[PDB]
Amino acid sequence: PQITLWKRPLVTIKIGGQLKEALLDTGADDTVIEEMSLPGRWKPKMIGGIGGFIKVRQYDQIIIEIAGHKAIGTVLVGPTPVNIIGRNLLTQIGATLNF
Amino acid sequence: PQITLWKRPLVTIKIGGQLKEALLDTGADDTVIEEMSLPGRWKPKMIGGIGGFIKVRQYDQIIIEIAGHKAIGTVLVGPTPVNIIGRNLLTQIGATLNF
Ligand SMILES: CCC[C@@]1(CCc2ccccc2)CC(O)=C([C@H](CC)c2cccc(NS(=O)(=O)c3ccc(C(F)(F)F)cn3)c2)C(=O)O1
Ligand SMILES: [Cl-]
Ligand SMILES: [Cl-]
Ligand SMILES: [Cl-]
Ligand code: NA
Repeated sequence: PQITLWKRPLVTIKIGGQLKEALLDTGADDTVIEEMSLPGRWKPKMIGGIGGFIKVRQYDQIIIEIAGHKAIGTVLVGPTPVNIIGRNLLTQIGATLNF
Repeated sequence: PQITLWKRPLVTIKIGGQLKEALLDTGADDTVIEEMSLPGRWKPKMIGGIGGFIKVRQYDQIIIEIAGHKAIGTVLVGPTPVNIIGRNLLTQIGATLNF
């Protein structure tokens, strides 16, 4: 689609068998999801943004469906105030900024 | 332009006659830039990001060039890891997210 930015660019995702709402965020290096269980191994990570840093769990090789488009990559899980799809997965669905 | 997301979407902005680098961030409602002098009065605001909330100074009706496009709108000044152009000015420059 072509998404205008008059409102927050929220889309439905599917991750870990669960349907969720998430924010498409061109400013985020990484994808970070509110607390949930994911299979496989993880390791701890600290990531920074406005407000400072949070500790998250880093799960690699996780498949997510974003607005109908399948991608795989690293997903971080931790106390983010909103689910965020960042550049590591936006590239895989061919997202661009256009003006 | 069409900007892909394999790297951070950094562009040149001009504010107050000074060139700066800023991040185009579709996950940001607002534009927040690092400490600098702006003209006029300011109002208080608190904004949230992934690490919690920060206090900023809100300046309205500020002239700012973004990647060669003119905008005139609200700029928040406060502690921020990078200068962020959010949706309030991305809409002024006609930006959309496409996939
Ligand atoms: C101005 C607030 C912006 C935002 C708002 C989130 C939000 C939305 C709705 C409701 C509540 C909150 C969105 C955003 O991109 C970030 C930052 C980047 C500026 C962010 C988001 C996601 C992950 C990170 N960490 S990171 O390691 O992937 C990373 C670190 C640094 C930068 C850098 F470019 F900003 F420097 C980009 N990415 C940061 C953030 O902290 O909050
Ligand atoms: Cl769960
Ligand atoms: Cl990845
Ligand atoms: Cl504005
Ligand atoms: Na894994």
